[PDB]
Amino acid sequence: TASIAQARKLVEQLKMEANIDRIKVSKAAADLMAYCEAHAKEDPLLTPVPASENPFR
Amino acid sequence: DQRNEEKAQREANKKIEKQLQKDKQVYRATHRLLLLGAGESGKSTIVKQMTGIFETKFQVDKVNFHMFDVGAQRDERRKWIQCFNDVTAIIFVVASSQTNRLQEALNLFKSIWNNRWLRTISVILFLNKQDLLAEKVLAKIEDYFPEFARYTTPEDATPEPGEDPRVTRAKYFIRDEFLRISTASGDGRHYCYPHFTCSVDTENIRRVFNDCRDIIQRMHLRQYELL
Amino acid sequence: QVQLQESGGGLVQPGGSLRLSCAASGFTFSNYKMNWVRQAPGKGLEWVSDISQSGASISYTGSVKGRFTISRDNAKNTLYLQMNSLKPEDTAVYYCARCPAPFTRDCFDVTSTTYAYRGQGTQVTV
Amino acid sequence: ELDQLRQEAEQLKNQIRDARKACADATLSQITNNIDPVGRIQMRTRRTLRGHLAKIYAMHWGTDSRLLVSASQDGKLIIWDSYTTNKVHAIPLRSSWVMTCAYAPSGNYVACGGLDNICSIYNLKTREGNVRVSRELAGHTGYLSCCRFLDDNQIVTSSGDTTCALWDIETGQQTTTFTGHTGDVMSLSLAPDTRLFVSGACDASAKLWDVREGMCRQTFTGHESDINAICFFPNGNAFATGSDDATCRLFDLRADQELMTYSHDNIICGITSVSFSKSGRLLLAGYDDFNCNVWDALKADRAGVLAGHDNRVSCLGVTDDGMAVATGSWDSFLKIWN
Amino acid sequence: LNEEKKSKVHYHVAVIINYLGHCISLVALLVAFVLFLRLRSIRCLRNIIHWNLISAFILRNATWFVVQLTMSPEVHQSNVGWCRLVTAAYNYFHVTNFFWMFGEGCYLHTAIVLTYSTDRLRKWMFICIGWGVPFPIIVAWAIGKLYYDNEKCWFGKRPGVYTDYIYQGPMILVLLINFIFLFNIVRILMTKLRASTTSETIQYRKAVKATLVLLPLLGITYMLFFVNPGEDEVSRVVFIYFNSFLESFQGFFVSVFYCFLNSEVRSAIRKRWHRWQDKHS
Amino acid sequence: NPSLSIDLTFHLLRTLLELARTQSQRERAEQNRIIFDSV
Ligand SMILES: CC(C)CCC[C@@H](C)[C@H]1CC[C@H]2[C@@H]3CC=C4C[C@@H](O)CC[C@]4(C)[C@H]3CC[C@]12C
Ligand SMILES: CC(C)CCC[C@@H](C)[C@H]1CC[C@H]2[C@@H]3CC=C4C[C@@H](O)CC[C@]4(C)[C@H]3CC[C@]12C
Ligand SMILES: CC(C)CCC[C@@H](C)[C@H]1CC[C@H]2[C@@H]3CC=C4C[C@@H](O)CC[C@]4(C)[C@H]3CC[C@]12C
Ligand SMILES: CC(C)CCC[C@@H](C)[C@H]1CC[C@H]2[C@@H]3CC=C4C[C@@H](O)CC[C@]4(C)[C@H]3CC[C@]12C
Ligand SMILES: CC(C)CCC[C@@H](C)[C@H]1CC[C@H]2[C@@H]3CC=C4C[C@@H](O)CC[C@]4(C)[C@H]3CC[C@]12C
Ligand SMILES: CCCCCCCCCCCCCCCC(=O)O
Ligand SMILES: CCCCCCCCCCCCCCCC(=O)O
Ligand SMILES: CCCCCCCCCCCCCCCC(=O)O
Ligand SMILES: CCCCCCCCCCCCCCCC(=O)O
Ligand SMILES: CCCCCCCCCCCCCCCC(=O)O
Ligand SMILES: CCCCCCCCCCCCCCCC(=O)O
Ligand SMILES: CCCCCCCCCCCCCCCC(=O)O
Repeated sequence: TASIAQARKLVEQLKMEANIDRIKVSKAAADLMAYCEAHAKEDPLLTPVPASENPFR
Repeated sequence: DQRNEEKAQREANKKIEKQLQKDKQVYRATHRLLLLGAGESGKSTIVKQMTGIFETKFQVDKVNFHMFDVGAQRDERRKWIQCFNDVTAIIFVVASSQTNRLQEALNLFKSIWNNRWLRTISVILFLNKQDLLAEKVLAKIEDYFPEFARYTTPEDATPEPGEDPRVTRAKYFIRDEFLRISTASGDGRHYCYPHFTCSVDTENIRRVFNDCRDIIQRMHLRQYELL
Repeated sequence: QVQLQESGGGLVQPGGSLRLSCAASGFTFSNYKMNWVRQAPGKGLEWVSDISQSGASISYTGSVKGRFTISRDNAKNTLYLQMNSLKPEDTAVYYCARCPAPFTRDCFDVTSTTYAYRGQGTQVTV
Repeated sequence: ELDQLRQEAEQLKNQIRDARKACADATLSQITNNIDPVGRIQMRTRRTLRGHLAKIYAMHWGTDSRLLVSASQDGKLIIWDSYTTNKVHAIPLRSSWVMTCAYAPSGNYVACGGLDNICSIYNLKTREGNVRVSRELAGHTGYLSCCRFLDDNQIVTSSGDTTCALWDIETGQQTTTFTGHTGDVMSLSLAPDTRLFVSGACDASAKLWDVREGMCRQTFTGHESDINAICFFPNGNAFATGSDDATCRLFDLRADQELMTYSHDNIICGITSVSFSKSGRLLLAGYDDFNCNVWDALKADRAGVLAGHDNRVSCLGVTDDGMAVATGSWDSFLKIWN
Repeated sequence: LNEEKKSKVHYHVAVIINYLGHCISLVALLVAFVLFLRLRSIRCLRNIIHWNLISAFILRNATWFVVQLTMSPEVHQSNVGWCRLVTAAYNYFHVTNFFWMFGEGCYLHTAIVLTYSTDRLRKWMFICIGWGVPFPIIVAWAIGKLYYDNEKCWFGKRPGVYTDYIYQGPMILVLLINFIFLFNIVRILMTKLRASTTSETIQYRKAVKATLVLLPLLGITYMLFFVNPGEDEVSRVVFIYFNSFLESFQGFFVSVFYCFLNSEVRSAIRKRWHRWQDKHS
Repeated sequence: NPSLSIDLTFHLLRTLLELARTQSQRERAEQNRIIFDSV
């Protein structure tokens, strides 16, 4: 009679996680695509940097 | 302006390099060991003869040994046992004997011996409770193992005098049960050293000293590609 | 989601046979070495048997040697355990457990108190 | 009393699974066919930091993108300079086994922890010229696995007793605790706005905890083995987890399910550390086959191979401006790939 | 006045052997030198002692080529200064090679026998016993040849003069030490093999393999046929061919066995080959 | 006249130089015999 409190906490956690509004997959995928495409200019690992702007050479 | 800061960083780097060279000369002299075992093994008498972790500093013949004992941890061993990959020896102490303890000890030694990252570290075996084996053989080792009756005494080792044949028969049976899974997939990179100890015995430190000497000698023979 | 479901049990006569089934869902079945582990009432957990990935290396405890048969079906995705010639000492809660790492031989935390990669188990009373 | 609660939990899990199947419109690999691929990524080892003796187990970059900490298991915590390869500091540790380290966002305090169950916080305000133990936090019953700073006053720690904690550095007491896992919490990743944080455990589950409220929000179970590392996307709406079954998985916070699965037939080694780039196109994964892989996050194609280490790569870090990638393995060598 | 010998047809052929293997010794040794310039993760003390030994073999072979190119009877008649310079440099590099084989033997004996005393050794002691200790020996030999016997470019042998032994005295003594330690090592090797091998055939084969690998490193190939008996017979031909083959191929055998057949060096070459294949592909 | 394996290089040099000396001695004796036969 010790795991009954853990079972009640798991039931309450599933009841707290059950009442949510899940956003669609395509809209979040398009949002991540727009975020990855907008910041493509300031990524020094994607685009190779020259010897002047790179402080490690 | 930058020249003074660069000279200050070079002087600080020289001081830190001297301190790290001295710490390297201290660090490569001390030998570190991992003491591991079950709850009913009897490691308390072992640490009394010779927090999360327990520190033990000692020396034999001016050779520093630092023993690390695992304390207030959980039973989940699959994540922190990878941290002990550069130790020289895992002193694995179990007691010969409620639930079955020897099968759990064999499964733990099988999981340590067959680990991916524990293929280089040698295990020094210790069988602690021999007097309990001598007392429990008079009035339970034949119940958990059906091959105990169909087992012959090994003649290649010298037993101690003044003992019952069943006691030494069970001793070498437990030894062969560890050496069956020990000499299965060893392949010469790491070895096991079985031993027999009692409660009041001060000869264990010399055994650990000689076994660690054998481990370092086999490592130096491995680096020269001689052995 | 990793889920292991046990089936079989019930109060039977001593000396009879029984067959336990373990259904796995949520992972690749052919990569993990699997175990059967029992827990007696009033005592701790104790390891019973294991079968490897391919099914060649099959090992048992000495108290259950020659009386248990552990097999697995990779295509049918299940784990069977045939238990003939039982004893009244074998009344326990049985679990089919999965080793946490694939493509390896070591299994550290199978016989532990709080291990999450095992099912709810089944009651066998003899 | 247990059978009815377990059947109710199974019915609630079935409702969650049916809702996740109903909200699944289309996959990402079907809609990323028109995306231009990245191509070959050539990263060379610019700097090589060799000052450690035992294995380097963790590291963390600074906010100014210049200094970085590195903890080893010999009893050393060295603060390196990445530009001029000089050792700025070298702190000797009380306990020689240290599994995690952290650097303050202001740059004043450095935390560390390990098998001693004590989070030691050092101060880099050398009034006397030498660093000293500024604080010690001891309230966990398991090994300290990861620790991160929210600010100069609070610190989020994760331990091996299935609990996370929020500590106050000034007082020395737990502000809030987090008890929802059944396995060892291996790592955590703070949000860029420092509101929520994820934590992955050894039960193949990552939970989204709130700092201010102190309770779990969402749970993600998509792996088959122990989740060893986790990292946030740069915007704060998705994350990526690396596990021991040689598969990486990119989950989304809004869709409440996985978006991408990174796997290969030749890779049979578990992941140790994951980290995105500054933009979020490349995903760095450090496996156990002595090299790291640079995956494309949008097309699930392995773009680059970073092979310069000899032993197991344990820690991997990307700076805030995305200029370089610091990888530390068990051969006591830090390497600055760029 | 003088009569020619029948061994002349052998002698030049033996010189051809000295022109063969020494050349391919460079084709080992310099290449091995490049390995110790590339692999920086193998910087333990053992590889430093082996790299210094390879450098000593390179300097000895280069000075040997200088010796074999700049000698003529016209230079042998009149005592010129640079002839004495080349002779003293060759003797210095030869004594340096023997003291570095002594350093190899001392490090191996202090690694196997005195196991707990291995950290007492430092790099500067081996450097000062390898490159330092030959300097007073060669200076004392130069003074003894300047004051006692100063004819025929300091290598002409006159009966009743024992000034050459002042550079050959410690060397064979060093070689004596390079015998004795090895014997103890073989004993310790048996103490491993009997523990680790259940078959008599395997352990003897591994002991013979370890002995035949360890013999060119410590330089005990010179002690195999060391002193001629003195009678003018066919034993001189065996002396010349045996010692010429061993002295020509010693550095080649040491370089190949301790560099190319090592497991860590082969693993590093395989890693770098995979890195170059991934770069080129 | 004892020799050693370590001093093999200078031993071969002394034998080759003595062989070159006696070869030049035989050549000069042949030239002197040509002079004696001519004059
Ligand atoms: C000129 C005749 C004798 C042929 C010479 C072949 C030489 C040029 C070739 C053959 C073997 C080659 C070596 C093979 C392996 C390595 C290890 C690498 O990390 C550095 C280059 C290095 C050392 C190569 C250098 C070039 C090399 C030495
Ligand atoms: C470290 C050792 C190898 C240094 C040896 C010095 C050598 C390389 C130098 C020093 C003096 C030089 C000699 C100087 C004069 C002559 C006369 C000339 O008609 C032939 C070359 C010759 C004989 C030179 C050959 C090279 C030489 C012998
Ligand atoms: C220090 C080690 C390398 C030995 C060095 C030996 C050489 C370089 C030195 C030592 C003694 C020196 C000799 C000392 C005396 C004379 C007499 C003089 O009228 C001609 C030069 C000559 C012959 C010198 C030539 C160079 C010499 C032979
Ligand atoms: C005899 C004449 C012709 C040539 C003499 C060459 C001498 C002067 C040169 C050649 C090789 C050199 C050594 C090469 C390497 C080292 C290791 C270094 O850490 C200390 C200096 C030291 C020990 C050098 C000392 C000087 C040295 C011995
Ligand atoms: C095998 C390795 C060590 C190379 C050794 C070469 C040895 C075995 C060979 C090469 C040249 C050979 C010699 C050639 C000529 C003669 C003259 C003859 O009247 C007696 C045998 C003798 C003296 C031979 C003995 C064996 C010999 C010395
Ligand atoms: C790869 C091998 C190289 C070394 C081989 C050396 C063998 C030389 C043998 C020469 C034999 C000459 C016999 C001449 C007989 C005579 O006229 O006296
Ligand atoms: C043909 C080339 C001859 C070279 C002669 C000089 C050899 C120099 C050897 C330098 C030894 C340095 C040892 C320390 C190495 C290190 O760990 O940094
Ligand atoms: C470190 C010392 C280096 C010595 C370099 C060589 C110097 C001595 C050379 C002596 C040459 C003698 C030549 C004949 C003398 C003469 O008549 O000029
Ligand atoms: C470790 C010391 C080794 C040195 C050995 C010393 C013995 C040298 C023998 C030759 C010395 C010079 C003799 C010149 C000839 C003479 O006797 O007059
Ligand atoms: C102590 C170091 C030993 C080194 C060995 C070197 C051997 C030197 C031998 C010198 C012999 C001198 C005998 C001269 C007899 C005579 O006058 O004819
Ligand atoms: C440590 C030094 C030991 C010295 C041992 C020298 C032994 C010399 C033996 C010479 C034997 C010569 C036999 C020639 C036979 C033949 O004519 O072919
Ligand atoms: C028969 C004599 C041949 C002599 C050749 C001398 C030069 C040998 C070079 C060998 C290089 C080996 C490099 C590593 C090879 C590998 O295992 O991948």
